[PDB]
Amino acid sequence: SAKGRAVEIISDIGNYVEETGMAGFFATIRFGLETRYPALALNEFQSDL
RNA sequence: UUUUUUUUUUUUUUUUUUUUUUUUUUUUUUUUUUUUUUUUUUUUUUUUUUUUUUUUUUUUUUUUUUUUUUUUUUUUUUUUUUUU
Repeated sequence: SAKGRAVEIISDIGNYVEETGMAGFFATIRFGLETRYPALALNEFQSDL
């Protein structure tokens, strides 16, 4: 549907609001899991994976 | 969050050549001449029964062992702090 000025501002703010308070998990995903490093498969990370 | 750039400027008709000139009948050879019946051998002559052996004599029950003896709850950690 069409978005008014208030709704557009609210959605733009919610862009920042999303995934708040969970920086540890998403940082773990993005950095440790993605960006595949030869040090990942090291037999002390399999349970964490 | 965002901070640049993002019209155009040339060329682009044509000019040659492009009929033909030779040759292109024929001339040999092309019947036949030998040989072509037959003459040996071609029955048979040994051997060809048989002569051993062929029952049996051992052994053949059994003698062990065969319950059990431990251990077997628990004692950590486990929200969040950036940017966008």
